[PDB]
Amino acid sequence: SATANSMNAVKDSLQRGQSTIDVALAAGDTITDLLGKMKEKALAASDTSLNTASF
Amino acid sequence: ALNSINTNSGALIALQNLNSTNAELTQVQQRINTGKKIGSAKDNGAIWATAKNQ
Amino acid sequence: KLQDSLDAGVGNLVDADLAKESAKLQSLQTKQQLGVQALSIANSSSSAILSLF
Repeated sequence: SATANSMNAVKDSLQRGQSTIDVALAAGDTITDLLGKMKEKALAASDTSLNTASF
Repeated sequence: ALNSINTNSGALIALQNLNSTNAELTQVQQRINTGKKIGSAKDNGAIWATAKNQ
Repeated sequence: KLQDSLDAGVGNLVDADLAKESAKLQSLQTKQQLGVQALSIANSSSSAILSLF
């Protein structure tokens, strides 16, 4: 019975881990969007027909 | 919890997804109204500035 | 999103699972009725001795 009761703490820990990963995935959506925009910036800047102000 | 009456985590996620759809709809309305995909410095600052100077 | 995950985490920590409590409630009500019946049986032990006198 004591062994069965201690599984409540195990469940609490696993749910805490799922919450931590949820916050990391929410940050990762922001980071992958930012990286796609930065790739578009570097791709546009590699063109040599731009003037200095656009670069 | 799994059968909770105090917390509806599924409703929170559904609210987030509805907010995403509403933000996309607001963006498309701005494009239809101005006729511009880059209508302000908030859309794309570098291309907006280049177009202003040109 | 962070506020929603903190609120869902509080719910994981403290909320009851009411579908499980419904089973516990029914079995406990039956147990209470049986306990009243068992106490009623124990109360009657003295009356058996009256027959001998």
